[PDB]
Amino acid sequence: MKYMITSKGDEKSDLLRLNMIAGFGEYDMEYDDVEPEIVISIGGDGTFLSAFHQYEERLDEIAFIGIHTGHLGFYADWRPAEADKLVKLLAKGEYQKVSYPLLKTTVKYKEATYLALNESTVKSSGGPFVVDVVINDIHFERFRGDGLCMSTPSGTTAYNKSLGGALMHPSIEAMQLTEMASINNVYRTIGSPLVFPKHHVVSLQPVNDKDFQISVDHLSILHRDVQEIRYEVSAKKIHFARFRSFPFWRRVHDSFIE
Amino acid sequence: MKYMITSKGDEKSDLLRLNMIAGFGEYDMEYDDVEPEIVISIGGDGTFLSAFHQYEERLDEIAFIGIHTGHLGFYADWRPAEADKLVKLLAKGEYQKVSYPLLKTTVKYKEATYLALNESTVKSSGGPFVVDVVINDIHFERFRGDGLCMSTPSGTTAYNKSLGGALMHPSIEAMQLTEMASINNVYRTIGSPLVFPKHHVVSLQPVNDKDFQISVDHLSILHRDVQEIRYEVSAKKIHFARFRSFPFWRRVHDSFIE
Amino acid sequence: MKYMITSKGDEKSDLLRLNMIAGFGEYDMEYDDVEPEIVISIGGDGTFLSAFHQYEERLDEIAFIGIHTGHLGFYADWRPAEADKLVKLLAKGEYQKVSYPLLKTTVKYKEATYLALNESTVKSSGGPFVVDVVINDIHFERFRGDGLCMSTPSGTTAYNKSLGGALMHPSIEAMQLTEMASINNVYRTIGSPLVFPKHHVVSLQPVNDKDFQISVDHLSILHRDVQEIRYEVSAKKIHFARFRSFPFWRRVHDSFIE
Amino acid sequence: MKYMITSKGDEKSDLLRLNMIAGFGEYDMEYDDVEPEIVISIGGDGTFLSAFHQYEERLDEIAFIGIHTGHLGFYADWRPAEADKLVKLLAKGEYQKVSYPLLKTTVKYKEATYLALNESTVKSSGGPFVVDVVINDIHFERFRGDGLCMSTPSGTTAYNKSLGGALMHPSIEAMQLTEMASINNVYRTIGSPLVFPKHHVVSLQPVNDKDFQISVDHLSILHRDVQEIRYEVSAKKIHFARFRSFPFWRRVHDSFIE
Ligand SMILES: Nc1ncnc2c1ncn2[C@@H]1OC[C@@H](O)[C@H]1O
Ligand SMILES: Nc1ncnc2c1ncn2[C@@H]1OC[C@@H](O)[C@H]1O
Ligand SMILES: Nc1ncnc2c1ncn2[C@@H]1OC[C@@H](O)[C@H]1O
Ligand SMILES: Nc1ncnc2c1ncn2[C@@H]1OC[C@@H](O)[C@H]1O
Ligand SMILES: Nc1ncnc2c1ncn2[C@@H]1OC[C@@H](O)[C@H]1O
Ligand SMILES: Nc1ncnc2c1ncn2[C@@H]1OC[C@@H](O)[C@H]1O
Ligand SMILES: Nc1ncnc2c1ncn2[C@@H]1OC[C@@H](O)[C@H]1O
Ligand SMILES: Nc1ncnc2c1ncn2[C@@H]1OC[C@@H](O)[C@H]1O
Repeated sequence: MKYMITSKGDEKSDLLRLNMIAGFGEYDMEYDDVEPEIVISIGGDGTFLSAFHQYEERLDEIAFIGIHTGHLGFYADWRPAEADKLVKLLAKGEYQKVSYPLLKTTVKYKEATYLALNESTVKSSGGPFVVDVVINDIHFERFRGDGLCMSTPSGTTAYNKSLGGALMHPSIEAMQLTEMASINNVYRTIGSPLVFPKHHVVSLQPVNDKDFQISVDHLSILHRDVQEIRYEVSAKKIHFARFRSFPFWRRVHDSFIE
Repeated sequence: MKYMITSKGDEKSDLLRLNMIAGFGEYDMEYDDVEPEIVISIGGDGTFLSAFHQYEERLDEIAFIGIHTGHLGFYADWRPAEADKLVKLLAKGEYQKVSYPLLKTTVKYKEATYLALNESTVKSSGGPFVVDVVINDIHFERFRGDGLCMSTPSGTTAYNKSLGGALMHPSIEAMQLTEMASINNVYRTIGSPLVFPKHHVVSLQPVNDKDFQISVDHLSILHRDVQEIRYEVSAKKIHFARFRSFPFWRRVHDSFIE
Repeated sequence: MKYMITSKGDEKSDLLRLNMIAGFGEYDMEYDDVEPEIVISIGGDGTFLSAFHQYEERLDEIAFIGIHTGHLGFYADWRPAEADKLVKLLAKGEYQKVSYPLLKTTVKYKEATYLALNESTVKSSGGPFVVDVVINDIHFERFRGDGLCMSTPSGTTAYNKSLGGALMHPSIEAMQLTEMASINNVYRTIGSPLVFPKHHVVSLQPVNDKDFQISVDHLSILHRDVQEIRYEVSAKKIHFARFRSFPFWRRVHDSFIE
Repeated sequence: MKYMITSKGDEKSDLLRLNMIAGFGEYDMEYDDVEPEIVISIGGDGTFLSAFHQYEERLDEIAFIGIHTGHLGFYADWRPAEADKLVKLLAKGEYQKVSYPLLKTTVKYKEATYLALNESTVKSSGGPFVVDVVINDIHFERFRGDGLCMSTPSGTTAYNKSLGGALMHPSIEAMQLTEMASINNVYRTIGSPLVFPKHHVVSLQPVNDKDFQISVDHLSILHRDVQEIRYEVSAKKIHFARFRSFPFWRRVHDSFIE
């Protein structure tokens, strides 16, 4: 099977990458960074995010694996000490696949679409920032404040969490909208995070300023002459390789509790 | 078809009930409050909650309808002026059914099970209140504070909202756990609301005190010699009659925005 | 000087109490638990709270000292290992006094007044709980929800913190009001904690139910036939003995950060 | 007395400015926009903020007045219909002065100091944003997130409120620090807003990136090669003219409740 390995690029991560490549050489595995079937990321959740976006055009063809060389990650999630064990299992094909939902972002000026694994955010570009929030064609609120964040389920433990959003098991096909410092006095928003199912479309439309900072995961991205930003749960999913039981709620506990 | 009508019991609600009964008399509808197929509640969301619990042993056989004689409700949701129109549609059978998820609560001392339409909460009974929170058999956190709230999707606009939880579209089969004033210093909890899918079981277990106040919707309910409280999304659903499009997000907007 | 020592009553605390009494016997110090000039509390913040309320009728005459036999406390704040050192300093009189503000609570049915070192809270007694909040004679809000908390500055790190209140340096003569799960839809409150200076009077008045649970620190206290609860910063202060610099913000860091 | 009048610059505000100038012409009042003793601002709180910063070099010599031509403001606070009445009172000298605390911001690369009437904020410039928070020379926390906000008491109803801070009566000489989306997992902050008294110094120091967006009220202000940002309650105060009783808590009620 074709595989590739990305590294965060520190000594630890690079050496482990080389050891894994060497270990893969003892089996019928070929290093292909153009059309891999298996993408191994070595570092942290940030490195994994790069790996996802490196290979988002071939998501249906790829199984992802994350190895943390620092503290536990939500995507990266395997210990370096177990890397020798994963070489064998991967080469022997002794693994299932689990899929997490993704977020589709559409930006209309022409249209550009993006996939987020964690979230997409909209901000300005100079203070607030006024947008009309439209849900399935019906105007829901006029938001004034710092920005808005639309998160996938696995992204709920990242930015969404810091903004007060709910943590959502990634088996739920949904997206979550959170507010960043909304003004409430004109001027009224819901306050609460909102959780939308598949096929719901949330649209953001400008009121005065048309120039926004739009993020997708770690990428951002000042958008000029924007007419609309559209969110919905993607038809596409990211596939992980597993291996062993490491439940989402254990990862939450291990990351935030103890 | 067998139907019944509950009233909040003010002049407005009682008179409208009598008018509807009279209106139902012009069709082939019989008033049966023992085995109704249609349960109409006239008043507010509180009245609807009573109606649900009045008839929870026959949920699979019943379609519910809410009429608000005061301000808009989430369950009660039809205007009094449209009551004549619903008599006809109901009697002619020109309506579909929509189903919302429910919350199953199990209390072990023997076991007692309950269904919540909004939420179930656990409190003490004397300050805090220490419970071990166990998710699918694995200890997640030791909670110390005022209490905990487990909410259905349609319940997310009630108590759950006041506690900082996310608002969840009721097409999502999930439950949401929120904290009430948790101590964080011993003593660590997640803080964030947690959203669980079907088949996840959240268990609360006592640390010292075994005497809790346990609520299910408007009912509560000091429980003595408790060993465990178990939560999961129920296999059972409440069925509403509809009629016309009145989207959840419109009801949210209409209730909280304008 | 007359002194007394309260103990949390575990082996650790009792043995240290006896050792301190023995150590005080080597100086001109007499054990008087009726009219002490120095009150030493050995245990935690909870034990200190008992000590304060044991001796609140003689606050102007007493200097308090807290020794933690477990983890660091905000009032209790000295290590057991430094107990021998405090015996000498106390007996030699090598110490200044620092004063923290207190909260006066007045309950009118006749009137009863109380002093809080941490906070006073009002709850029901059966769900919510509706009160009119009146600030300096002008109606401010109708609160509906779980309850309200009025905190002193040193109390801001306790219940007030769990409810989302600001942490306030205890050199500021102020009180802070926080909400517990307020309904916002009728029904509107400020949401934000409110910080009042000396001479501001906040009054809570019943709307329907007149039977409340009223807490003062660890004491509570179901109040029957209540007409009004009044809050203001007390003219009275608690005096601590010091000794050495242990800044409030260090105690905050040491308790909540690392 | 020398006076000047700033206008938000819409038809309403300009016409009222001209009418007031004409009205002032009937008394011994001279229009001086260089060295006024009275600064009248006509528009909203935003216009008032401009007026304050226009004249911050002569704060000890000036009494400010705000007139709202739209909805009620916290600084602007008089109705247009009462403008004729204020002309007379001002010209007759039938008014007291009330003072609110200000925030001093010091930025060290050389030093630059600023006065804020509402708040000063620090952000990046590219995501987070890591700063060491030092309180009175002792390291308090390493903050990672979107930014930080330091607010005066009258500023607590603005940005500070949207970030979850407490509302503080402006008779209290204090400043309030709030967090914007802090990461908590490395990586720990207090969470709670912090309220500091006069003479406390809060310092922000860079960890990696030295290029910040620094705001003072409506001004911002990308700062290059920054070593430190220092906050403390200013020795200087803004003086308002009054006139009549319009209590802070009434303004809060009138702005946010009803
Ligand atoms: N899905 C996720 N859940 C929690 N933390 C995440 C995350 N993705 C990235 N991060 C963390 O965000 C800041 C970086 O330190 C990275 O580890
Ligand atoms: N203030 C903040 N708090 C938490 N996470 C943040 C954050 N800013 C960016 N991220 C995370 O860093 C990787 C992105 O996907 C986003 O989730
Ligand atoms: N699902 C729900 N969503 C929002 N509000 C609800 C609700 N159920 C009951 N209430 C309201 O809770 C307090 C009562 O006034 C009732 O209207
Ligand atoms: N403090 C509070 N805030 C909001 N809703 C509350 C509440 N206490 C009870 N309820 C709602 O009243 C009907 C119950 O189902 C619950 O949702
Ligand atoms: N002023 C205060 N600040 C922080 N924690 C406090 C406190 N008073 C009591 N406690 C803690 O509240 C629960 C107990 O564990 C006690 O230590
Ligand atoms: N839910 C809660 N969270 C934090 N502190 C609490 C609490 N309930 C009581 N206390 C504290 O315990 C001692 C009291 O003074 C109060 O501050
Ligand atoms: N001190 C304050 N309190 C409340 N709102 C304020 C304020 N200063 C400016 N604004 C409002 O912030 C956004 C603008 O609309 C302005 O009215
Ligand atoms: N997201 C936000 N929410 C509330 N107020 C804000 C805000 N951004 C800027 N301001 C206010 O606009 C005038 C500034 O002083 C600040 O208080």
